[PDB]
Amino acid sequence: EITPDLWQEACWIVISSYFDEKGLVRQQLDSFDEFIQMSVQRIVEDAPPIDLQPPRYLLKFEQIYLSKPTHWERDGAPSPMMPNEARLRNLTYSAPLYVDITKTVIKEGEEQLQTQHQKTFIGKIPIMLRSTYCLLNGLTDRDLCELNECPLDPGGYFIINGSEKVLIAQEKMATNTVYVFAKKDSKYAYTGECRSCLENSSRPTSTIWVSMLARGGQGAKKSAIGQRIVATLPYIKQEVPIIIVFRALGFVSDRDILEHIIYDFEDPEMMEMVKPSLDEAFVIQEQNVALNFIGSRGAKPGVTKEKRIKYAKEVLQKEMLPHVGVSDFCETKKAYFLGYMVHRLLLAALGRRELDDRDHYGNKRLDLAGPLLAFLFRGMFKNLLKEVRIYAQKFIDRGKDFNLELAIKTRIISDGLKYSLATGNWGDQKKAHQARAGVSQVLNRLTFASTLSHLRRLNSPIGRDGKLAKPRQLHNTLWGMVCPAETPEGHAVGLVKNLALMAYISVGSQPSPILEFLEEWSMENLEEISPAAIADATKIFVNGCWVGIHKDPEQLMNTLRKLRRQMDIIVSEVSMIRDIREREIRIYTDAGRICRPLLIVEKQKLLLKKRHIDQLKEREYNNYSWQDLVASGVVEYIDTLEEETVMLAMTPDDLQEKEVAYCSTYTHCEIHPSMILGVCASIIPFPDHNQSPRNTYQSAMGKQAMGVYITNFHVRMDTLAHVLYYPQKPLVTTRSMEYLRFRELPAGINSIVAIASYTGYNQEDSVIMNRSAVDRGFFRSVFYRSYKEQESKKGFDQEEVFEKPTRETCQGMRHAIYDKLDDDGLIAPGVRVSGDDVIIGKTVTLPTKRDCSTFLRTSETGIVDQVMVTLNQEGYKFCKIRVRSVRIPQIGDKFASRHGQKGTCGIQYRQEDMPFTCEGITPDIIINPHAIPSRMTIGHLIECLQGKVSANKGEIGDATPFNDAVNVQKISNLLSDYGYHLRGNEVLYNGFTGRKITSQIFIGPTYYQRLKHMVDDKIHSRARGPIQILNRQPMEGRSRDGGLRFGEMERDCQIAHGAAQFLRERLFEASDPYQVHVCNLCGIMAIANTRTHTYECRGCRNKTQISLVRMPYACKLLFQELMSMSIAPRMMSV
Amino acid sequence: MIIPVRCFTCGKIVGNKWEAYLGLLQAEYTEGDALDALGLKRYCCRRMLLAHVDLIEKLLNYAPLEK
Amino acid sequence: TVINNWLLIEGHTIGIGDSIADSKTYQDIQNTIKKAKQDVIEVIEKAH
Amino acid sequence: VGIRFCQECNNMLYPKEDKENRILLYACRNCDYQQEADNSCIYVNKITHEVDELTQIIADVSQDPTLPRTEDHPCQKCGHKEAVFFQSHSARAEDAMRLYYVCTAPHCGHRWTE
Amino acid sequence: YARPEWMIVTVLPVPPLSVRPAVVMQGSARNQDDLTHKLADIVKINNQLRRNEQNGAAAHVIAEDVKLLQFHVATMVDNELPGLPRAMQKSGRPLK
DNA sequence: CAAGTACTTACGCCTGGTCATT
RNA sequence: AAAGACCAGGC
Ligand SMILES: [Zn+2]
Ligand SMILES: [Zn+2]
Ligand SMILES: [Zn+2]
Ligand SMILES: [Zn+2]
Repeated sequence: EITPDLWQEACWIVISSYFDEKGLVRQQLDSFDEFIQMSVQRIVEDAPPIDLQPPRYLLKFEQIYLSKPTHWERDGAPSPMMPNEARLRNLTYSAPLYVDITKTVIKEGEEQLQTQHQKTFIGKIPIMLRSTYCLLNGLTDRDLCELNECPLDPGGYFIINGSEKVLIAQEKMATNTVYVFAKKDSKYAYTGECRSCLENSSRPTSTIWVSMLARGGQGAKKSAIGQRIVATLPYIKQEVPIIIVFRALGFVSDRDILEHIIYDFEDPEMMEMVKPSLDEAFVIQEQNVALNFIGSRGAKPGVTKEKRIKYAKEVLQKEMLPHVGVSDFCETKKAYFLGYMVHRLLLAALGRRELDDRDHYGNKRLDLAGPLLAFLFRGMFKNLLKEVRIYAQKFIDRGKDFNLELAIKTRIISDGLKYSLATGNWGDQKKAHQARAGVSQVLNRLTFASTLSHLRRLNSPIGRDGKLAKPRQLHNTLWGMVCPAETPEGHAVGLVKNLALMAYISVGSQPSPILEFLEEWSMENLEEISPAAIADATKIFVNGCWVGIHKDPEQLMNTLRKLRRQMDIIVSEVSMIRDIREREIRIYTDAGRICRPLLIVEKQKLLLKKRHIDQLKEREYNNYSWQDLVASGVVEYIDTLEEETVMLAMTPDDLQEKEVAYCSTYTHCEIHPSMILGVCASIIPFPDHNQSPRNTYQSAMGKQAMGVYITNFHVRMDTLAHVLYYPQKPLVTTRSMEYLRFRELPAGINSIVAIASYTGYNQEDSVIMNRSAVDRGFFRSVFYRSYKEQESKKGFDQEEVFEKPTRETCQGMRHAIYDKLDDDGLIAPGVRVSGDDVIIGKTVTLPTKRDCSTFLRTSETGIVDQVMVTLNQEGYKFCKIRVRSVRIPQIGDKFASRHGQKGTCGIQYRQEDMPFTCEGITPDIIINPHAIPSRMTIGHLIECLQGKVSANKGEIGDATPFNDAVNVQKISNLLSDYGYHLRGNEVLYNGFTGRKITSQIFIGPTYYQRLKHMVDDKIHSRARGPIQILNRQPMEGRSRDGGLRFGEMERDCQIAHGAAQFLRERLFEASDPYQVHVCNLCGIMAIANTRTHTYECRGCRNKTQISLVRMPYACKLLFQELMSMSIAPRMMSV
Repeated sequence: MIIPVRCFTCGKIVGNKWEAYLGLLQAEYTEGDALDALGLKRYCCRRMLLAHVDLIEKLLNYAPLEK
Repeated sequence: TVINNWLLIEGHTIGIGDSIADSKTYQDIQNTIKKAKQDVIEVIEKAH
Repeated sequence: VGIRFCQECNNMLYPKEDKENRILLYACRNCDYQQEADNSCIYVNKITHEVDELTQIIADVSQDPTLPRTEDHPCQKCGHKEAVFFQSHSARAEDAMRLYYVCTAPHCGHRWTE
Repeated sequence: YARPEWMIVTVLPVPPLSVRPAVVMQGSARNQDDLTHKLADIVKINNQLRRNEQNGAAAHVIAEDVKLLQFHVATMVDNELPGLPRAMQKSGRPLK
């Protein structure tokens, strides 16, 4: 009834069930669906009603209605909007939002009239692709292909103005928790901070600090090891001693304050630690005087006592710790939580608690598209209400009437969401600089693996310029949640991370059932318990708010786990943690937690019996899925901070069984340890043998590999579309690749790689590519480039039009050839367009005409594939032209293995020149033997061995990381069984001379992938081209015919050479040369009319003593810019 | 995407051996036996048929530009 | 030039055969690692 | 050593001298409460902090799955073989590596160091 | 070379067109440089102040005109100024 | 004459796409 | 088309 020695198929059966039900882009879709179904409604309803005044007006928004996406044309007729139409026409895949409004007008006539404005349109929310609201939801593959969408396309991206935008999950410190940190040299020794948000209902966060004021005293009060706890409240300019804060809540007696702070007075150490804080506040002894003490230190002290007291009470109740409560009588709960913070602080001060780890991932929450679009939507709805209230108020002074449809500006919601998703700056347009940037990037569609990696990405908001190493290091808590390998090199290393395969981000659940169950199933609330009984009882936290105490904690955890396993009161994404050593229990239903599914271990055996695998093997025509497996109490989601109280077995067959015992209390087991690796790192064959940096380099390189990025590339007119000719699925595969759909959309091809030093053209990292293979279609690719042009009417008589310019009708012209354009100004497909040739004929009627047609990029020489005409959003004519250029692999192109072995094609020998085996297998790619040994990439070698054994045998070998049944010796024996050397070597013959090579070369079929970096997209030459308008120096860039930069390090190098003349040529003659006339009496440049030869210097009436100075135009601009700052840089030549 | 005629490493035609490969695999044989029955002795040729992905079937599911 | 054109005759490689040792050396390496583990276990026990 | 509270206002009692009687009196400052004292020790500054860790340890840590357990060391009270052992896990651990054992089975809760 | 009284800006040197380019927009419009816009603001506030001084003003409108003019001169010279609002273009973007 | 504060600086080069404003 | 910002990437 168990799974021994059959485990390898069982774990992969359950993993396949997971990825069949959940999918790879589930976090995005679920976050957005929760946003639309729940967050939008909650935000609109929770917004305060509009109250206007004299008659009274009340406006209330009741319920939302998000329709499916539609496109309102010029005529205004609704029409369903397929996503491909959004991409092609540069539209926005958005769906309108209607809200029912009730307007109650009170005219003081004892009869108020209620008018209902039904289904009021207020904006258009962009709809995530393949969300529950997309028109692509629930459609079969045939239906999607009828809609020209690729069934493999994950979804999870919005479409804004035609582009595809992916919302990156943004990290944030976990709110509603107490974290005790220690600053390095601050005036505070230990600081407990709590970021408090009222169930994300309102406000971003209103944090609270409780610090301990170092060791240095305040003159005559601190004479011990460091004391005087102080509290930094929100909206208070300076710090407030904590005892004053406690007394401000109505707890006058120091015994009551201590009871809230210290839970057992039988521990004198904590009392000795808190006594000087009491001594500080001995002076203040009443509630009102304490509130005044707080208030007088606020943003602006009140003139009178009453105003100061009211402001202090408002700060204490509303903003200081709002998650515990914001409704009046909640002062006792706030006192208990503030005492908890001080108690954590005192624990850290005495040393009984570890200071909370900074980068501990249980302290981090990921905002997916749900919370982020909620954060923007709350602001935009606040703005819509503000504008409607402004309109009503300015219309009610007249006292005539008021209309909601006129008053509501739909542009607010529509354009705010559109801008935030498009530009990436998260917030209002007016506050772009203060806004977060880098969220909502463009979904890169070079390779399928790149699309998946972009849809599953996490972004630490910390600035990339930080020099501190700690926030970039791989924390231990990332195990199974974030790929240990995938992280971009450069200054964004460790801060842009990618999800592990099994990671799921909690979507959110309202914690009403958990509170109800706890109240019904024993538990004592903080109001109805004597403070002396709290020392020996556990503290139950739900979403961080302290809900009460419990006497029998073990039974509570057992019962709660039972409920979560059977999924009745507790949903599967809710985490429950029992901090045993600290007598705490934390239950989290908060959205943003990162969890992974782990098998449940009871006693010393899995709950995953043979029946479950039996029903999953019959997954079809049995309606057994992952959700049935989870609902049967077999698998359980474990988030990062419950993983601390979980003892995990890596594999069952080796750890559960009795041996010399290491741990006999396992609580969960891992499905397969290969799910720690993320999407782009799971393509690595035998990754456990490589050096880890090589795995990171491959993770970076796989997104840059080349292949069929989506099966409907024919319909999508996208810029920079590389499509490989003959992709091949790897012969040394990893099982994870079955779920990334890498077999269906391969990016690469298997090459008979020889690790040999043939002619020295493979030295350093370069490779020698067989010219004959590249001749027969090896690694050949197509480079589709799309050009978009838009007719427009800008001025009154200023009109753009697509029409072929005649030789003499347009004043502005270029030396290009216009003969390829048809009557419509658009080249028909099939026309072989070379560089500088005109693509889309276009001209503007000047107030006769001025050409604005689109040329090609330099040195492309492509052939037109597809030319499309439509109407854009504004109804003008819109053209998109795609040119394909077959890019045969030449000797500048870049090729990379699946192990970080990268290199340019050094030279392309022909087949006869290539070395050959006794059979006739000449290597397609020869890589350098020197690449391997230092960087210790061994997945490459074992992958060549496994490729040879697999190609001979006929199956596709398994390269799953931790398999323990695929050793090198096993592969070697299987290879020797086929007539080859066990180590993969082969006796090779020199193609030039015919002789055997005295050293046997290691030849094997290795999966090599072509990269987007091609030399024809990197080669630039400059000789007297264009200049900038301002600097009069060569432009910036390859596209602008610009010039290479002679930076400061170059001039330092030249000075070291002692090369004055070459330095002068580079920084004077090669760049901007200029001549100015300078007066001799004053160094200020002089007016110089050269044709009249009348050189005059106003300011001294000088006309004869003038000298010509050759200086760079940059120096002339520097001098004039100084002169506009009143500095006079006189250039005296005497 | 479509079956590469003329195996890259050596040159033997493996462009007519894909439909036969599919039929042979569908009927009885293991992949190695099907490759042998097609006379692909050299493992470079076997890497063509064995590791190919017939994306042209996915491409053909889409409607044409013109009927 | 001359050394590369001789290397055309001689040749150079890298492969699995160069990263595998004799079974005796695998045994010696495993025994050394296990002896080190037993030493570190003894040191942990001594510190405890 | 600890803090003694007043009986009327429950605010802290500060030490004082009774000049006429020559005796240590804990006097209140929120009110006029005065109490005879018996400890004769206002302040204690244990800088060496030679604190035994057994008082802090809570017996519920016995039912922690993640902690290791030995059958070699039995409990001194009930003789139960299994015992969950762990290091200090707190301050002063940078120069202390002694193990602390908590006995298993419900209701024993014995704890000792070896 | 430098007297103290010269340091107080009594005449503001308007930089020539080269320092502040006027890019031609398709032969139809002309987009101005950031210094040109700041100079436009300086000219507006200076003309308003000169007109108010001619009229008589109210000795506090003169104060706000002088404050605005001094701000514009300084922000043309230095926009990084702490404790002062950063100059913005027509949209929200700090001036160079 | 100390204690307080604010200011300035933080690799080089290169490639592409996107967007708002002109 | 222009310089400004951002993003991704290469060494
Ligand atoms: Zn002069
Ligand atoms: Zn072949
Ligand atoms: Zn008293
Ligand atoms: Zn015991």
